[PDB]
Amino acid sequence: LTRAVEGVQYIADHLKAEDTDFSVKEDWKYVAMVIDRIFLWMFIIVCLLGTVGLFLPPWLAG
Amino acid sequence: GCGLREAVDGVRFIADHMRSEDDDQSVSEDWKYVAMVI
Amino acid sequence: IPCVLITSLAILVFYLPSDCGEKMTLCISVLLALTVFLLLISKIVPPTSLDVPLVGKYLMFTMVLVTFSIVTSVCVLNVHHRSPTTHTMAPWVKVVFLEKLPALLFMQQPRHHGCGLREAVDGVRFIADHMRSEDDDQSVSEDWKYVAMVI
Amino acid sequence: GCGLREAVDGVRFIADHMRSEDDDQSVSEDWKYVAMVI
Amino acid sequence: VGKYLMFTMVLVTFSIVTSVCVLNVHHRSPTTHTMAPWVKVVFLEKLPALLFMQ
Ligand SMILES: CCCCCCCC
Repeated sequence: LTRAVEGVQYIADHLKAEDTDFSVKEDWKYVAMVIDRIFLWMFIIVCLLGTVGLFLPPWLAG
Repeated sequence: GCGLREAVDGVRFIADHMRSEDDDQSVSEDWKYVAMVI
Repeated sequence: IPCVLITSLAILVFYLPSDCGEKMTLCISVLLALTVFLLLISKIVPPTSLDVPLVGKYLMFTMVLVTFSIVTSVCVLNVHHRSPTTHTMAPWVKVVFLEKLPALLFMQQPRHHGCGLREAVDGVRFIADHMRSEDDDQSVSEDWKYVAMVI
Repeated sequence: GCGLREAVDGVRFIADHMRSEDDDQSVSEDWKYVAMVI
Repeated sequence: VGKYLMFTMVLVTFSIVTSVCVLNVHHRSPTTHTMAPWVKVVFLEKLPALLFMQ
């Protein structure tokens, strides 16, 4: 019947729209992940460099 | 016969249920947006 | 006795499930408590370097263990929240963590498992395919959770 | 025709999937109840 | 008072251990665990009755 086909079409369209929105949300999650990774690299570099260039002299004196 | 009407009724109920869920989600998102604005 | 009570909790982090969202609270609290008691002892004993107290050595060893546990818990949480839309499970990860290590640790992954008519058929097919893809994604997420549990 | 059979199979798959999901949810609720009792 | 505080501290440590175990039981599912029949028999039938859980 017309009601059945209309309902099935609406359900399919609703699922498609939800999928599209979920895709954009996953994109935002991936962007946050990338920002976190780049700052992980930077902070590891800074931490090691500082801990080797500011606690090296204490061994030189002691 | 009766099966066709029963199935049409079930499909109509499913569609109405999904419409109601969509409206509820929309209003919840409106409340979230108000919180962000404040 | 306070130190013994605090040390008894240093291992509970590895039994806490990753979904409860409270591993960091526990392990960080344990580390901070141990450090506080180490500082109190340091205030009680003389500041000499001829030897270390045994209790101080024990507290130091426990603190190092708990720092290691914090790093491991961060890694386990990272593994737990992985999905097919951000990571791909290497085949060796499967081979090892889902098959071999579980057997060694006695765990056993359970592994649970007129145009209107044509338009309706297309819509039903789309719904079925959509649910199939969702099921596959859920299965992979469950695999990532299981790998975290094994670690 | 072929489309009718494809739609029938899709509907059957959907029903079976939801049935399995209900079973899994039931087991999860059993575990939750056990924790509550303890 | 010191004795009472020490006793309560031991009890609270026990409660933390029990809370970790309870949380572990709560977050179980067929995808990763299987409920043994005796667990069903005890914790869903007998113990709930003794506690008036219903
Ligand atoms: C006619 C198929 C309807 C399926 C609805 C699924 C809702 C999660």
